[PDB]
Amino acid sequence: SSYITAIKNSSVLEQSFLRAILAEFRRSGLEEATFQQIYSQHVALCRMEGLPYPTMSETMAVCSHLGSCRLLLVEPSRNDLLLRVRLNVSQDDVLYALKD
Amino acid sequence: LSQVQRILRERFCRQSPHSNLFGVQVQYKHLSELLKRTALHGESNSVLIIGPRGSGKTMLINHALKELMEIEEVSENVLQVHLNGLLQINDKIALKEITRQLNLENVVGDKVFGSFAENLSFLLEACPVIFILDEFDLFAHHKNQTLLYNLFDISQSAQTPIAVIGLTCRLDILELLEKRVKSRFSHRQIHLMNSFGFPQYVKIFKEQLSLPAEFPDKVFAEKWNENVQYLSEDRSVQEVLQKHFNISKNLRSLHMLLMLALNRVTASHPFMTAVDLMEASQLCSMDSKANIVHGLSVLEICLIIAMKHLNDIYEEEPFNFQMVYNEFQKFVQRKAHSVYNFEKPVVMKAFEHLQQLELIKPMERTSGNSQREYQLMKLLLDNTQIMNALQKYPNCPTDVRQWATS
Amino acid sequence: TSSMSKGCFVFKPNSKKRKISLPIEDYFNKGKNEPEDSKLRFETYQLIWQQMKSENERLQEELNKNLFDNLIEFLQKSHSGFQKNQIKLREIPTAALVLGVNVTDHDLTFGSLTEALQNNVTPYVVSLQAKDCPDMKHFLQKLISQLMDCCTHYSMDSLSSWYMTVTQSPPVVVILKDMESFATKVLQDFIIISSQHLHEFPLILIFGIATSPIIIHRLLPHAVSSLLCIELFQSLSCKEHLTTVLDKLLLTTQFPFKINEKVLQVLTNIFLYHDFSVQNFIKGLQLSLLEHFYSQPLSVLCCNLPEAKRRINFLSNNQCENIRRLPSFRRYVEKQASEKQVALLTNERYLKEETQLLLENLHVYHMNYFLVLRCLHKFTSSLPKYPLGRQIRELYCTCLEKNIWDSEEYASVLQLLRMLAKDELMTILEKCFKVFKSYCENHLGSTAKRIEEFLAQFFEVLRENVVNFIDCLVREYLLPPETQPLHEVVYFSAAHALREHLNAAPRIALHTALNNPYYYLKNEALKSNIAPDICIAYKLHLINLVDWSEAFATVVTAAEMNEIIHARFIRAVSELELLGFIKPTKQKTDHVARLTW
Amino acid sequence: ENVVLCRESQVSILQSLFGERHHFSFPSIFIYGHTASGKTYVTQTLLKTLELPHVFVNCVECFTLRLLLEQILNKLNHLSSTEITCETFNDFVRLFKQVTTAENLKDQTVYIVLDKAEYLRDMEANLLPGFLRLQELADRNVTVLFLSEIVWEKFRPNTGCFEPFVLYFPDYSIGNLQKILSHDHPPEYSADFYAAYINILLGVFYTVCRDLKELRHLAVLNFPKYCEPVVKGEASERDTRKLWRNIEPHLKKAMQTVYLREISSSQWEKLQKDDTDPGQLKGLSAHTHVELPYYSKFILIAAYLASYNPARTDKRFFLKSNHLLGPKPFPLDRLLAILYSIVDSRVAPTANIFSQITSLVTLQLLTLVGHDDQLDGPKYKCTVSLDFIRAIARTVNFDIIKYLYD
Amino acid sequence: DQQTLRNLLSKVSPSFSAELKQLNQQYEKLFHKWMLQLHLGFNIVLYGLGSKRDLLERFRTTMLQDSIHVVINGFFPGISVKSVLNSITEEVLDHMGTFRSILDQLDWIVNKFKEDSSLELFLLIHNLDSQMLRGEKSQQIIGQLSSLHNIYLIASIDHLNAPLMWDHAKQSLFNWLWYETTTYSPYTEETSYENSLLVKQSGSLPLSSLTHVLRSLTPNARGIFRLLIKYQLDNQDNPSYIGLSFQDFYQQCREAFLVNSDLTLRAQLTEFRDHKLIRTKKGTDGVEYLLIPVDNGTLTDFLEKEE
Ligand SMILES: Nc1ncnc2c1ncn2[C@@H]1O[C@H](COP(=O)(O)OP(=O)(O)OP(=O)(O)O)[C@@H](O)[C@H]1O
Ligand SMILES: Nc1ncnc2c1ncn2[C@@H]1O[C@H](COP(=O)(O)OP(=O)(O)OP(=O)(O)O)[C@@H](O)[C@H]1O
Ligand SMILES: [Mg+2]
Ligand SMILES: [Mg+2]
Repeated sequence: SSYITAIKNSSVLEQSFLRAILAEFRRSGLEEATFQQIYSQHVALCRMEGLPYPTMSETMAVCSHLGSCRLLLVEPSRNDLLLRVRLNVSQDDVLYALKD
Repeated sequence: LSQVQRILRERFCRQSPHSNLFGVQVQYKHLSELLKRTALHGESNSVLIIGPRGSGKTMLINHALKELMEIEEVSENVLQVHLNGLLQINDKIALKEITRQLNLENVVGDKVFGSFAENLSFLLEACPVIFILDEFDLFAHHKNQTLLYNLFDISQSAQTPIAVIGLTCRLDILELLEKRVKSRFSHRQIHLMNSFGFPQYVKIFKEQLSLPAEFPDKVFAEKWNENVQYLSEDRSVQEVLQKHFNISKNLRSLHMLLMLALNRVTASHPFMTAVDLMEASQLCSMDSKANIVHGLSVLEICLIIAMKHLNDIYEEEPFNFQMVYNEFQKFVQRKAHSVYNFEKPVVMKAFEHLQQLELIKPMERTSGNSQREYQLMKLLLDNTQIMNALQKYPNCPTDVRQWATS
Repeated sequence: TSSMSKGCFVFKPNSKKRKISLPIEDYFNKGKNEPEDSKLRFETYQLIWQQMKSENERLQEELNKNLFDNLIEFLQKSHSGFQKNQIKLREIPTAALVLGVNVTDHDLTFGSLTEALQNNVTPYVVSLQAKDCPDMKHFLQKLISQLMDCCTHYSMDSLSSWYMTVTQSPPVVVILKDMESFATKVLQDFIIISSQHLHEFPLILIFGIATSPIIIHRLLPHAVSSLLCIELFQSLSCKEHLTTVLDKLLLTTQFPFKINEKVLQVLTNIFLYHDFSVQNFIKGLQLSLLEHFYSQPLSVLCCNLPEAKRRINFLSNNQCENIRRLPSFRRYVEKQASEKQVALLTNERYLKEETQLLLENLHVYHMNYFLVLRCLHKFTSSLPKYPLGRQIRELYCTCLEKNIWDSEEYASVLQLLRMLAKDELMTILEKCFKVFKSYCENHLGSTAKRIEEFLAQFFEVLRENVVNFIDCLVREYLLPPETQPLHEVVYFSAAHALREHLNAAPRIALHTALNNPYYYLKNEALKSNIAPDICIAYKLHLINLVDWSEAFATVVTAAEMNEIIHARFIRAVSELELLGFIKPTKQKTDHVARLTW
Repeated sequence: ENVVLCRESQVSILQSLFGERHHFSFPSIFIYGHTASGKTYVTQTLLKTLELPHVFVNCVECFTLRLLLEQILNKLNHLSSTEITCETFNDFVRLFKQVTTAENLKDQTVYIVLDKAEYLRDMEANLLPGFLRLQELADRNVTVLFLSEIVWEKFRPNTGCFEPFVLYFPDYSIGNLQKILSHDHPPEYSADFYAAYINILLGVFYTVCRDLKELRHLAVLNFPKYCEPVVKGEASERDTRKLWRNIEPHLKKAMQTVYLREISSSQWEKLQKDDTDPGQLKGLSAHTHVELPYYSKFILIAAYLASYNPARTDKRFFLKSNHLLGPKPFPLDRLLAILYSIVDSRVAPTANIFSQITSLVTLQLLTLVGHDDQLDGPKYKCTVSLDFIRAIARTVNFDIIKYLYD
Repeated sequence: DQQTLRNLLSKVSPSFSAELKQLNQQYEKLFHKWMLQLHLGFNIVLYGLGSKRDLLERFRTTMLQDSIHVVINGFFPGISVKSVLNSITEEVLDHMGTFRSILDQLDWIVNKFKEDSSLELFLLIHNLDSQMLRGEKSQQIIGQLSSLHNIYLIASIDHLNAPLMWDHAKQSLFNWLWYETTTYSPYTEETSYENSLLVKQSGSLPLSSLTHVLRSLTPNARGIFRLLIKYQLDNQDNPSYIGLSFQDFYQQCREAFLVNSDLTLRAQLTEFRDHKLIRTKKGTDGVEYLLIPVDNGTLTDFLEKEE
């Protein structure tokens, strides 16, 4: 499908962002998240991977890039650190696309 | 030199055409086949190009329509109509533009046509026509998608050859369209995804930062090209290109970085250097909220440390001015004596300034229902941003900093 | 006609071209007593009411002059900066006009202010209100409408274009009448837009503030409150306007109509306790005037004394016997001599002379009463402890209800007055002697040359003499008006009807009607089960609806296959929700007792 | 006349990106900065100095889309050289291409500065992506500048946009503030004297204020008081310590009154002129006493007891976790029960009493929550402080503090 | 019982008939006083226990005959101050046009009464305290009307908390004189019987009942319904192609942050089936409607009034 190959041809930090979303959803057991918990997991994943420390205005750029397409639908950017982030595609599809 | 600046500034600032295409040959072969199919024969077609922002969808249609226009006995008979979502928001304005670009504003006269399709039928009856619909999803949010339905219905049914190309950056573009217009839509999708690795990114770097072969000052041109070869093979240039590659694989950001590094070049300093790309990468990677919190007064920083303790103790619970003022009072007694011992109105003025910058947000939005105090608000700074900003806060009194650690 | 599935029925007298309507006089006379009397009383009413209205509107113009002098001084000071000025970051001059709590009389207070400005500072003064400016577009639309009236996507540049068209020098003055009610957004946007372009559009704002000036802080933030140069102003007090209008309407002898003590208590209570609105007092006086000239036929004699006696001279027989059966005249003949008893009743020509004599006696009683009242107020205000009252109207009420020296209150003011300093007494008799100066045509000139003699003396024996002088004066001339014959011609005493028309209590009426149906239905309906259905249901609920239904069924069957009693329960419960007693909840079929009384 | 100080790097970067007239610059630059950092001043002086055709538009004045477009197009038609009207964005683009083709404006970068641009995100949705892509849509060598106090990420539309170059105008430190405030020295007195005055003023007011305009205004106001010792002759130019000891207590009084705008500037300069000391003027504050009717007073001090006291305790106080959280809403029946309880005399439920209950709300002394079922209207709140109610209760001889809490 | 069955059982007669027959001519005596106080600049409000409709209608028959008078039904569910402005503007005055706003039409009619005094209008309101005329904007428009000298107004209030409607600014406009008329007639006209415990409910919901059921509900639920109200509004313009779909509704309501899961939307559409709000025509071969049966004009007038 379009969404799976779109996830596969995306950059490194967008894929790490989608992994933060998956792990945070596993922690929460819910389909929505405040952006704060996603960023707090994304910092830990960037530390584990070896990537440098991501600033808030880069993570917001990545999140708004994913929300500009429909891999993810989020609230207007007006509200910050207070967004509701939900996946638009199924979690198993995300794991299939990122496993490669 | 001035001419090098002029050519490369038209390459970077304006999105002016350059000759080569990076990894989009198959997609262009499909697109050019369908445009020559529409123009040469009488077949009517529809295409829905899908790709992220800055991935050259307009590059593909401009170069394809240019080579289509180059073909003999096509140029005299083919008419184009460029319509855009951000300009035309309602279908009557779209109708006005379709009359105006076809140069039939004199022909159409004062007659008011009974139905939209009758107006389009009169327009097209006075020779193929091509309809480039930029921002297709903005057309999709019309009242009942009337223009899209009429365009797809005329392309399917009428004899008059028509190509309807649409451009979107949404992967749910075939879920917004209502059930009749999907049925009228032939499902031809050309996906222009950025499928290129890091050595290909470095190749695009060196291809885009090089002069053309019709440049007059040839002797300067070859040494400029050898300089950009050495720059592309440099280590630190590779490091900043890797840092930009990890964020996105979009060529627009690369053209912004190259424009900044190009703009540093002056008459005295005539060749690019690794430090131009390093400093131009430093300019792009700034953190905005740290720059704002650097600008604050000392008292507003004391208020922010009080808010951070409030969110630390009573976790995920909103606050008003009275709790933050009480915690600040515990500060002005507990650490120091007769220093920072301000009255309530100046503290309220600082808190209202913090609200002006939108570093705090009113949780419930009403119309004058609440007074200035007792109004529940939330902090829009994470704890680690506050620690990083206090870390390099110019001359932050050891007292406030020691409060902040504990 | 009025019952159809639509909500507007308009009846016109069309196809019948007789549009002549009844003159208002025809509505005044609904009876057959005396129509010429009932048409002349309506002219007398209109005359007296126009006089009181004109006197009040002149008085309010006179009172607030002092505030306008300072305010015109401030607006003459402020515009000198524009005369020098090249904005140089000049602020917008504003005046916070702290008005009172009352809202009704403010429409007078601004209007005179408007005229004052149009005479002195500017010819361009416009007033805006919060009710008709919801957003910036409507705000600027009405701004450029009133500015163009004083002399299409309107913008501030279009205002400056009009200004440079008309001037080719004075400021423009915007009065915000109701500061409390404005939206916050239009105030901040108007201040920020106007502040940038004031160097070609001079702007002076007056804020009409009902409460304390802290409201300026509440609506306007500190980033916007620093763009104004603010100066505070305080207006009249409501109490002072009340005492002034009472002194110039009731206590003056110029107007023939008066009001009783209980009517005055009602109008003073609905002011002091509920709202400090003098315009409601003027409404109450107009209503008392209308009921007094509508009820009493012989109130045609309530005029100025020349017209009063020429109206006495020509009367009908029925008006003469109405005079003959007045209770004040009926007790007057009883204390009169035995020959004069038959002399008054048998002959109408003797009666026409006697009523003229009695009315002239009543008028000079009023003149003496009010003059001695002002002098007693001078003694009352001079004393520190303020026993009878602080003001003129409290003293007038307490003397009007009963004799002061009959009450034991007056011994206290005597004993406080008797021990006093010489200089204080010199000031007191100076004040009293300029009261005797103040009212000409005195019938107490002997007291005027007496108080000239005691002032000319200027110890404790003559202090006792002057205190006994005012003591004999206050026994002599202040008496309640009920002890004067023919007093019901110029007095109105209907307290309860006035109280019901002005200050109603529509909850007490419903509660009394439901708890006691016997007051309005005197057919033996209650002493401490036979009632209208609404009463029957109302008594029972004071709450599940089926138990209430069977209780109502039991009661009404005790009162007498019946399906109708359940239908009566449906109607009764439905019409109880229209009066606000039943509210549907979810715990039971229903459970609510929101009346709670 | 027009000097820019401590902004050398920032004006260098703008002059670099503008480049030459024939060259094409960025379609949009987004300048953001903390308050009083010289955004408007530096940009206006730079644009006026280089003699570039440019338009300055404030978005606060243009609360309508038509007003904004009309203002831009009319100012450009005056720069070219009666009245042109444009309702929609498309008509703006057509007429913009029409006015741009004048001989003076064919080949030069035309700037459209948009100051206070955070009010562009509350207007029509197509306006802000339309302006960011104006060089792409119109193709007329146009550059737009957005000046704002708000960081860029808040502006981002949901569907994305042509991302601009984000620039940061940094704050002034203590040295930059001192060498911008002392620059306009008074001609009568010594420059070092005025510099020491700026040194003590910045020494007092740095903690609560880092705004250039407010500090410049406070330096203007307090300067005749500073030089009164040298005028009286008790101290000289070089007796710095005596002057600082004189003005050091007065600066605190100027911080607590003028800085909060309690006492206006004219009354303040009158106080220094006529030698009347400050502290004898009440100011706009401390006038918190309003003369109210008797029943409205008791309604107000009954609604304050209804709002700020729990319903569970209502039995104990009247029939026989703090104030910090705020006012709790109450129903109207509680207001009538408390009102009937506290008043010693009999109260009848007349029309005037309900008119008073619905009047306090209009006078912003009370406030209804819900805004639903106005006739029933049970919900109400109390918006006044402890001191106002305590004063009113003292007037009618009622002990409010016994009833508030144990 | 039924509301129609309530209409059929009208057999009952009042017990105290002769006793209540003297309470009508007693109030009929005061008619000349009421008319005179109308001409002198006062207005009359009637407060009582029974229905004042018959008294006001007798007042129309006896006195206000040779005048251009207007009768207004507050008790009618489909009434608004916009309608009374139209009724003043189009037939009483000979204007035939459309006005931009209610305030712009109110200022036109106010100005029309300013330049001419030959017009006199009598404006009766049978209930001034009904739900449609409860708004502060509504009473502000009526207060702007009644304060002129060429127009007169008699109104009656029934609710126990009617004095909350008027404050000191608004009761300055109305020169009220409060007259008690405590007749004992039953509320046969003003009791609609709709949303009562009579189980029978007739036709589409009136706007008052639609608002009353919709206010005591989750704000997210008000949004979810507004979506279909606005959709059905833009779809109903021709009878062709009418009908929403449930997967399409899940798409539209997931785009917005209203519903989290499909089971939540199913639970929501059953809650709308509970109050007879939604008509589920799912399983229809053409399209799975999920439409609303409420009239379209009522839906527009609800959405404009909702906030
Ligand atoms: N694969 C590619 N081949 C050639 N040029 C490219 C490619 N990808 C990006 N570019 C360059 O990057 C820019 C892409 O932006 P362009 O205006 O062509 O379309 P776009 O921005 O994707 O369209 P939209 O604005 O609708 O997103 C152009 O300057 C183009 O020259
Ligand atoms: N270097 C300087 N030299 C002299 N004056 C300066 C300097 N910098 C700023 N100013 C003053 O600052 C004012 C302009 O400040 P500006 O409006 O740019 O602040 P701002 O941050 O835009 O404010 P806001 O927060 O209202 O947007 C001018 O009046 C100017 O006199
Ligand atoms: Mg494009
Ligand atoms: Mg500025």
